[PDB]
Amino acid sequence: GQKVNSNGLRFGINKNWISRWTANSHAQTAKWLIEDEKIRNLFFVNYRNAQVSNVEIERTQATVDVFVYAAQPAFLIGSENKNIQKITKQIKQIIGRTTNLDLTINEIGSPMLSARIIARDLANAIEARVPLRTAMRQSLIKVLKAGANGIKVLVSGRLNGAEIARDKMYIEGNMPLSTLRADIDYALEKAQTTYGVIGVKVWINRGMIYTKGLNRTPAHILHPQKKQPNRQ
Amino acid sequence: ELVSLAKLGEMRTHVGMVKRYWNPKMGFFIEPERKHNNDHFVLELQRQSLQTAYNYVKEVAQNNGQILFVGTKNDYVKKLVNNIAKRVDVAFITQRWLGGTLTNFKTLSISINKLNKLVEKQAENAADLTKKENLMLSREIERLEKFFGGVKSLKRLPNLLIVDDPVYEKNAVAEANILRIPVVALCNTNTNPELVDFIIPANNHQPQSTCLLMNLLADAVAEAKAMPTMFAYKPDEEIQIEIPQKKQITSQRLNITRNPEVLTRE
Amino acid sequence: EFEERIVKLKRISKTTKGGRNMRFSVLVVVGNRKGKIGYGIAKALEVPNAIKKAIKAAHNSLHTIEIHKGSIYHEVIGRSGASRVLLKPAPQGTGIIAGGAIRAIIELAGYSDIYTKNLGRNTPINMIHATMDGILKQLSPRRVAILRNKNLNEL
RNA sequence: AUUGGGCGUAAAGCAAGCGCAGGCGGAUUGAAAAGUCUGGUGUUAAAGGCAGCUGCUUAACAGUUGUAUGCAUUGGAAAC
RNA sequence: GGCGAAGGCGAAAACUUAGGCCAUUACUGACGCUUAGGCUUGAAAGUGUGGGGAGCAAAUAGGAUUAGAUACCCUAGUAGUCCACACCGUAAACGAUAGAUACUAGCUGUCGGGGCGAUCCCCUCGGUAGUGAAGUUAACACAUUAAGUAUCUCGCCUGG
RNA sequence: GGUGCAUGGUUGUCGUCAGCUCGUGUCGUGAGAUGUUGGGUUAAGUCCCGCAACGAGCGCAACCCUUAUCGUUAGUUACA
RNA sequence: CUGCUGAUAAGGUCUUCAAAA
Ligand SMILES: [Mg+2]
Ligand SMILES: [Mg+2]
Ligand SMILES: [Mg+2]
Ligand SMILES: [Mg+2]
Ligand SMILES: [Mg+2]
Ligand SMILES: [Mg+2]
Ligand SMILES: [Mg+2]
Ligand SMILES: [Mg+2]
Ligand SMILES: [Mg+2]
Ligand SMILES: [Mg+2]
Ligand SMILES: [Mg+2]
Ligand SMILES: [Mg+2]
Ligand SMILES: [Mg+2]
Ligand SMILES: [Mg+2]
Ligand SMILES: [Mg+2]
Ligand SMILES: [Mg+2]
Ligand SMILES: [Mg+2]
Ligand SMILES: [Mg+2]
Ligand SMILES: [Mg+2]
Ligand SMILES: [Mg+2]
Ligand SMILES: [Mg+2]
Ligand SMILES: [Mg+2]
Ligand SMILES: [Mg+2]
Ligand SMILES: [Mg+2]
Repeated sequence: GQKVNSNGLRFGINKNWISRWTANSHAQTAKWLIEDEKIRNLFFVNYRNAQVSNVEIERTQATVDVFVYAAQPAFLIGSENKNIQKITKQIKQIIGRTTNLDLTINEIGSPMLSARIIARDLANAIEARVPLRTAMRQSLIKVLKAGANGIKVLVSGRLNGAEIARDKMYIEGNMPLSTLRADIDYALEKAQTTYGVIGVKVWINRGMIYTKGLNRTPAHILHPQKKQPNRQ
Repeated sequence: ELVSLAKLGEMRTHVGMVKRYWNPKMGFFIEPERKHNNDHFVLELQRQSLQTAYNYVKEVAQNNGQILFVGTKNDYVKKLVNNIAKRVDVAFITQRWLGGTLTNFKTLSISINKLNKLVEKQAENAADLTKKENLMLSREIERLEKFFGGVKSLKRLPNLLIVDDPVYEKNAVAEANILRIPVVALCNTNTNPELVDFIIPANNHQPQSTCLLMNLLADAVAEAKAMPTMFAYKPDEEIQIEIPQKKQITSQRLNITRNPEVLTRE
Repeated sequence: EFEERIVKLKRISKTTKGGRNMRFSVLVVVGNRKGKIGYGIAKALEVPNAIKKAIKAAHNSLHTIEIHKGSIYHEVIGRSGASRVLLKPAPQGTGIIAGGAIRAIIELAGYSDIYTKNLGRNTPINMIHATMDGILKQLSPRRVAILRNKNLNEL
């Protein structure tokens, strides 16, 4: 049957919030809730070739701070910091010139075990007419070789352009979805194929969190150094 | 020589089972029948087969082959195999023969590796075990020891099998035959001679005969690996043995009344 | 260089409590074209895993084949169930006169010139069983000499 | 399905018996030689088939040489 | 469990009568197996003539149930079921397996003759059953009473 | 605007019921079987014995929140 | 412990493929 969202079930217990701010009134709460959505959607739908794993937003009465974790931040940086100013102006237009922007790019360590970029690669391969069995097999084998626990990939839709929708699942390793202690990262993406839309959902297991607390700690960004700038 | 013919006669290693239960293909090892109701054997054939099996197991143990002793039969046979394992460090399976112990050796190798890792972890010890988890780990150790305590030593498929009764170990002899591994056995007039390679016409019901023959094979192994022997090349005063408790001994197969017609009729 | 070729790819299925479980079954013939050939039938949810398991089974079960002048020595009939396959020696030049499962088995075994005919059913697994039985029942002309105390196939 | 199939459950053992004609049939000896095997002879028209060669620009085609099968008679073989 | 080739045969007796098993130092000396055509028998129902008719019961009448009930249930009830003499000649007439002959592991019962002599049990020759390897089969299964290894003869089959 | 019978996403239902499978091995010509059935105990395919099966994954359970007793931290805008 | 208990319009998806990694 239907299952609750893996991220939503674990939020507020073993996962911190992607946007951390306290608005003044109900009128401002909607504007701030929509502007952050616009910024995140921008960073995800465009500038996709940089493998942006996640973007967090942190706002005060008047100051906006953006933390963009990316696997290949060279594409965000551009040639001698060219596209950086373009995305800065895009964000400033999105929120407002009256505020102070503190954009900060962060190179994410051990990218392979991140469901967002795994799903994005899956969707890109699907859209590029790559055969599905080979695509999922190579993604699963590279994810496992990255040194993580089980990964479950569900790819549904008009499969290979067929007129009857199917679904194909590959679980390889233990994926306890009912357990709350487990560190399960879940992402979902849409491959826009010439025959319609394909939905790819990737669950990845990254061990068990044996330290009680609302995170306040990096999650698989720490194995190598996670120090990139563009801030003040 | 190995043993004395009168000693075999006294240990009753020349008596099989009731004439009712016998495989006709084992007529070679039985002399022309007579008023005996328990299928007497031929002592010369007994000694010849025993000598051949002795020579082969001695050659294997000298050339550093790995032999496995399997008895999952009467408690006396279980204790006998345990004592033989104490005498010589051969692998043994006293509990039930697991399906695919040889042909599916990879999975049981995984299980015995897990057993060894758990054993060394418990020996290293930790305060985190507390009481409940320590008890659970101990119980797991007990189960994998009761069912893999004789197999933990080996790391590769054995080079020879020794079976107390091929009829009872039909699974073990089948695995040995499919994997093309030598298997020796103490056939007791009800066994299929084709499955066993080194047939030893013998008794299987007498706790003295089975002990004498099992200890003779163990003596071959122990001489090859160089300790003093136990029964082989020994006089009467050291070959003598006792009959376990719990006129003459009765090797008669009874309880036919527990063989009713299979449930049928409408 | 154990070449392999697919003989049959069936789509078998069972029925469960609602719906059907469908699995692909492959019949693979593996042969080195020098005297070693085996067959393996395997079932799996997907064709690649089915092929892998079938190749594993075929390599696990390999049989030794003896050839005389590139052909089969004497005419034989292999029986397996309701499938009967007749093999007949051929002179050098006719080539393989086999078609289907028999042809796959003969080419992967290494024979050059064989006359064949499927006299019974046309199910690939049973035809392969009959062909293997016919080739395995074959007698070399040295075993018969040893048995009858003749002089190494001399008159 | 003579070479070359089947009849318990898929098409197919008559409801059973007494049985003439037919088919098949224990062991050994002798004779003859109707079947069987083999040698000689006569014939089985020509064309056609297969093998070789020649001529048409090669072929298709034409021509040329060889090439069986059965019957009858006569002479032997005697295992069935 | 017994008998007969099959259908079939069970209160007691008499008369007439058919086949079979075991052992044969006896006799005939291949006289045998199968059998197209032919003849004989062949459950029950059914027919014809004459008897018989207690019980049961097709057809038939009524009461119920039912949407209806010409059926299942109940109360009555003729032919029939019974005998003699003549026909009919069909059955899931089944071991769904034609008959004859030779050979091929074993184990457990039971019935008859014969050998010993309390029963019981042992051996031999046969009948009838169960279990069971080789072997056969598409599988179920058959497996010395074969559906196994083979021969002979007859009958039969060729998609619905 | 049509097509939820071309789809992604989300949801109802069997049902919070206890099931659904896989790898290796073995049996069978094959679909397939074994494990998952058998005996005890549970809400549970929960666990333990048995067992040609040995293991594993999802599901079950626990980890999460709250109510029930108490200790400590703090005493205002509670108490006083 | 034997009441009663009848029916369900037609045609249909659904496996694309292992060549291979
Ligand atoms: Mg249901
Ligand atoms: Mg036919
Ligand atoms: Mg029929
Ligand atoms: Mg009949
Ligand atoms: Mg009939
Ligand atoms: Mg007669
Ligand atoms: Mg006659
Ligand atoms: Mg002519
Ligand atoms: Mg011409
Ligand atoms: Mg009548
Ligand atoms: Mg009326
Ligand atoms: Mg009714
Ligand atoms: Mg009445
Ligand atoms: Mg009338
Ligand atoms: Mg009829
Ligand atoms: Mg009858
Ligand atoms: Mg039987
Ligand atoms: Mg017609
Ligand atoms: Mg729908
Ligand atoms: Mg189940
Ligand atoms: Mg079982
Ligand atoms: Mg179990
Ligand atoms: Mg009613
Ligand atoms: Mg109607």
